[PDB]
Amino acid sequence: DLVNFIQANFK
Amino acid sequence: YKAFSTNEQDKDNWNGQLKLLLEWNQLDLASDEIFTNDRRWESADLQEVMFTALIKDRPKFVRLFLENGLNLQKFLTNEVLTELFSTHFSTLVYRNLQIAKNSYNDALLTFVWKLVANFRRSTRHPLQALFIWAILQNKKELSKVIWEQTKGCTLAALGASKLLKTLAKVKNDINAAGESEELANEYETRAVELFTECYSNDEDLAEQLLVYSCEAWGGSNCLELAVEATDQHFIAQPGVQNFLSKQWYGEISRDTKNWKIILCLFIIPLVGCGLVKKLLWYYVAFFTSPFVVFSWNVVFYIAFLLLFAYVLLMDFHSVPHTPELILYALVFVLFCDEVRQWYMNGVNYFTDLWNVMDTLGLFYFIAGIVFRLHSSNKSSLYSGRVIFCLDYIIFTLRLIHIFTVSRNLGPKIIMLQRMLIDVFFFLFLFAVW
Amino acid sequence: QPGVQNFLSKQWYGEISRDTKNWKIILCLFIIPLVGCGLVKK
Amino acid sequence: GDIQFGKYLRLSCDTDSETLYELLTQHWHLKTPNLVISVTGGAKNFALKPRMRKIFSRLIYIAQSKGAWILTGGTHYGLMKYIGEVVRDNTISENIVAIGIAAWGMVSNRDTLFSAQYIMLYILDNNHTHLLLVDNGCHGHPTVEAKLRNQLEKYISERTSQDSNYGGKIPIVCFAQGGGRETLKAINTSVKSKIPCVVVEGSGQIADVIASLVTSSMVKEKLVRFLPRTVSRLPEEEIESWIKWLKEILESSHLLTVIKMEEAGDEIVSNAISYAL
Amino acid sequence: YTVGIVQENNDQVWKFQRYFLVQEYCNRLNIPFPFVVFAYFYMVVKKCNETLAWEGVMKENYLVKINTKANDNSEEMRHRFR
Amino acid sequence: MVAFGVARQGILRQNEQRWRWIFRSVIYEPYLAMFGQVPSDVDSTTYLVCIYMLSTNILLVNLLVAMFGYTVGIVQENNDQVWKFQRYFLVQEYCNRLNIPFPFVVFAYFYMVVKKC
Ligand SMILES: CCCCCCCC(=O)OC[C@H](COP(=O)(O)O[C@@H]1[C@H](O)[C@H](O)[C@@H](OP(=O)(O)O)[C@H](OP(=O)(O)O)[C@H]1O)OC(=O)CCCCCCC
Ligand SMILES: [Ca+2]
Repeated sequence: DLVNFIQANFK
Repeated sequence: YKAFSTNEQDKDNWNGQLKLLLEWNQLDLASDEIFTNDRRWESADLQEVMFTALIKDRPKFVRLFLENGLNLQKFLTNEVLTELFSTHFSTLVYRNLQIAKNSYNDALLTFVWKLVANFRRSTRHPLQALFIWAILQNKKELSKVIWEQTKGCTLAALGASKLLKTLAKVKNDINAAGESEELANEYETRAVELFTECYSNDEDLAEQLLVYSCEAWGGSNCLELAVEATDQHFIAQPGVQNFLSKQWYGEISRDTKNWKIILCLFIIPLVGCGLVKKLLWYYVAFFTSPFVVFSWNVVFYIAFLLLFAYVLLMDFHSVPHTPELILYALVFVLFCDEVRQWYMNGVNYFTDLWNVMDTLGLFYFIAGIVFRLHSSNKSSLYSGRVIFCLDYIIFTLRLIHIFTVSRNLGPKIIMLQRMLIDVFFFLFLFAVW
Repeated sequence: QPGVQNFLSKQWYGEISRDTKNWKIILCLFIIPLVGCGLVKK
Repeated sequence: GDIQFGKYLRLSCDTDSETLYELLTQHWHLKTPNLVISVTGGAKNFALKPRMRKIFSRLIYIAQSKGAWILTGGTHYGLMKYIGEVVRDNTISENIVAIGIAAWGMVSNRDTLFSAQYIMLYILDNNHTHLLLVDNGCHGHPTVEAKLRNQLEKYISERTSQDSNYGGKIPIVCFAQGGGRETLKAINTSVKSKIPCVVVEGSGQIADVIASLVTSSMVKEKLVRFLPRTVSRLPEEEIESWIKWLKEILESSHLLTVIKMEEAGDEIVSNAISYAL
Repeated sequence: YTVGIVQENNDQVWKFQRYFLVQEYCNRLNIPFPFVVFAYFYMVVKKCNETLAWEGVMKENYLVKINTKANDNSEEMRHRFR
Repeated sequence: MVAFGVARQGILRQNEQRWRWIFRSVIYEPYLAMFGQVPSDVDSTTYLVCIYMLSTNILLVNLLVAMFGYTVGIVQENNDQVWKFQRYFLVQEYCNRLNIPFPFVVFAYFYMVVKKC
C-alpha cells in the first residue's frame, strides 16, 4: 500500500 | 549625518547612525542608507531604538521598524508597558480621565480606568493596552499604525470611537475634546467600512463576527459597543439590518409574505410554508420564531384588554370572584415581565420611555386592588374602583406602541416620541399663562 | 464660535467648575451646607 | 514522517527525478496546469518593502486560480516564509500546493518516524505543505538541493499533459527576486534548459543588476553600487565567475522578462508571467 | 417647531431603534406570555481564532483599497515624465 | 377615544347588566367626545382622575399634531413626476374605450359582445 510505496522513494 | 558617517569612527556601528537619523525625522534617508544594507537584525538591537521612537512620537520610524521585522509581542514586556503608562502618560490627560470617570462614567470607561490604574502600580493583550495608551493622548498616526496590528480590528475601532466620544464630552479644555471627537468620527468610519467589506466577502463569517463576544476588550461585542455609543450609522447599514432580520423571522425564511404566515397562524395545522424526517420539527421551528411570539402576544394583549374592559365596566361588584382572579393573573405576569427587564438592566429600564409607561400602569393596578381588598368602608369600594378604571385606560396607551414593528408607520411613531416632549413644554407654558 | 461660547460659559458658571451636572448643584442649593461639589485653608 | 505543530521526506540527490513526480501525481493531488519556482536564500533577511508587498501577494492568488505549484527553499527564514504566509491566508480566506526543497544535512534537527513532531542549521517554515530534504552527503555543509531541484524542474518541463490550453508540456516560470549566491547559479542552470523562462523582480539585488543590463567590461560597473559588501568580501576568483555567468543570461534575453517597479497598474505580475510564457 | 423638526431625516433613527425590539425577544423565552409563567418559574428555580485570521485577512484588503484610491487620485503620471 | 369612552362610562356608574344597553352606552362616549357634551360635572358630584382626564387630552392633542408633521414631511418631496407617470392611465383607458359617450356606448358594448359569441 502507501507504506510500501514510500519505502521505494528513498531507495 | 554625512559629517558623522564620513568620520568612520562610528561607521562600523550602524546603531549610532540609526539613532541620529531617528532624532531628526528623516525616514526616507535612514531606510535607504541603513536598512537596505545586508546586515543581520536579531530583533534585539532594534528594541532600544524602538522604545525611544515610541516615546518621541515618531510613527513613521515605528512602522519602518515593524516592516523591517520586530516581534511586538516579544518587545512589549510587562516591564516596558508599566513604564510606558506611568511616566509618559501626561499628567494633564490623567486629569481628564479622572474627571470623565467621575462625571460621565460608563461601562467601558470604568474598565479603561481600571486598566490604566493597573499599569501605574507595577491573556495579557499588551497590544490593545498600547493602542489605548496611544488613543487616550489623541495620537492620530500612532493609533492608526497600531490599529492594523490589533487582532480585533472592527471591535477595537468601535471601542476607541466610544472612548474618544466619552472623553470629548468632558469640558476641562476645548481643544483636546474636539480632537478626540474628530478622531472618534474617523474610527467609526473605519469600523463601518471594514465590516461592510467583510460582509460583502462572506455572509456567515461576518454574522459570526458580529455576535462574537470578545475576550474582555470591554466585556462586549461590536454590536453592543455600537449600541452603547449610539453609533447609528454602524447599526444602520444593509449588513447589520439583514442580520437583525435573519433573527426576527428566526427559523422562518424571509420573503414569504405576511398574509401567508398569518393564515397559517390563525389556522394551526397548515403545511404550505417555506423555511430555512420528523414533522414535529417543522412546528417547533415555527413556534420558536420570535415574530410569531410577538404576533401571538399582541393577540393575547388584545384579549386581555377586552377582558379587563368587561370586568371593570360590567358586573364588577363586592367579592371579585373568578372574573377577577382570571383577570389579575395576567396583570401579575405583566409585572413579572417588567421585573425581568429590571433584573437585566434597571438603569436602561429607567432610561426607556415605554418601560416607565409600564411601571406606572402596574402601580395603578396595585393601587386599585388595594382599595377593594381590605373593604374597611363600603363607600371606599365605590371611591376606589375609579383607580381600576384609570389602570384600564392607561394600559391602552401602552398598547399603541406595538405599531412600530411594521416600519410602514415606525418612523412616524418614533417621531411622536421626540414630538411629545416639545408639545408638553409648549403646552405647559400655555397652561401657566 | 467654540472659543467665544466657551469664554462665556466659563463666566456663566463663574467660580463653579463646569460639567458638574445641574442636579448636583441644585441639590446643594436647596440644601445649603453641602461639601460634595467640585470647583476651579478657609 | 508527517509534520504537525504537513509531510516531509528525505531522499538522496542521485534519486531519480521521475519517482518524485509519480508519487505526487498518483494519489496526493491532481495534475498541475501551472508551476512557479522562486529563488531565495541569498540573504537570510527579507525586507517587506512596498514593492514586494504586492507582487508575491498577486502571484500566490494567481497560482491558486490556476492551481499552480510553488517551489521554494522551505525555510522559515527569508522570502519563502512570506510565500508560505500568504499561501496560508489564501486558504483561510481551489486548493494551493506548496513544495519546499532543502538539504537534509543542512537541517539542524532530524527526527525519525507515528509522525514525529518537532516544535521550535536551518529552521523549516510550517506553511509549506510538503518538504523534500535531499541527502547526497550526511552532515554536508555545502548545499546540494539546487541540483535535485533543477533535475525535477527539467523532468516536469518535459512532462506532457493534454489538459489546459498549453501546447504539449505544462508551463513553467521561474521568479528571480533574490540576488546572488545560489540565485544566479539557479538562473543560469534554468536558462540552460530551453523550456524555463525566467522573471526578474524589481527589488534591489543582483536581480536588479540583470534587470539593468537588459562583455565583462560592460557589466563590471553594474552590481558595484547594489552589492558593495558582497563584491568587497567576495574574492577575485569568485567575482570573475560571477561576472562570467551574467554573459550567459544576457546572451538569450528573449526568454527572460522584467517587472518594472514603476507600473502602479494592478495585475502587473499576471501580465509579466503571461508575456514570458 | 413641528415643521422644523419633521424636515430632517428620521428613517435612520428608526433603523437604530429596531435593534431593541429584536434584542428583547431573543433573551425572552420563545413562549407566549400566558404560558411564559412556567418558563419564568423554571428559570427562577435554577438561580436558587480562525475567524480572527479571516478578519485580519479582510483588513489587509481594506488597507490596500484605501491606499490605492489615494494613489490613483493623481491625474498625471509625474514620475514617468521625471 | 374608545378606550377613554369606556373609562367615562365606568365613571358614570358601577353596575352594568343589560345586554341591550351595553352597546348603546359605550357608543355615547364618542358622541360626547365629538360635539363636546359630557356629564363629567354631574359625574363628579355622583361619586386623581381629574388630572388623568387632562393628561388624556394632552396625549390626544399630540395625535392631531402628528398628521400636520408628517403631511409637511411628505409634501416637501417632489410630486410632479408621479403625476406625469399617472397621466398615462387616463389616456390609455380612453383609447381602448370606444369613442362614443357613455349614454350611447351601450350599443357599442352590445355590438362588441356579439362578435365574441
Ligand atoms: C389585529 C389588530 C390590529 C392589527 C394592526 C397591527 C399592525 C402591526 O403590528 O404591523 C403590521 C405588520 C406589517 O408587516 P410588514 O410587511 O410591513 O413588515 C415589513 C415589510 O414586510 C417590508 O416589506 C419588509 O421589507 P422593507 O422594510 O420594505 O425593506 C420589512 O423587513 P424585510 O422584509 O426587509 O426584512 C418588514 O419589516 O404585520 C404583522 O403581522 C405584525 C404583527 C401584528 C399582529 C396582527 C395579528 C392579526
Ligand atoms: Ca418591559
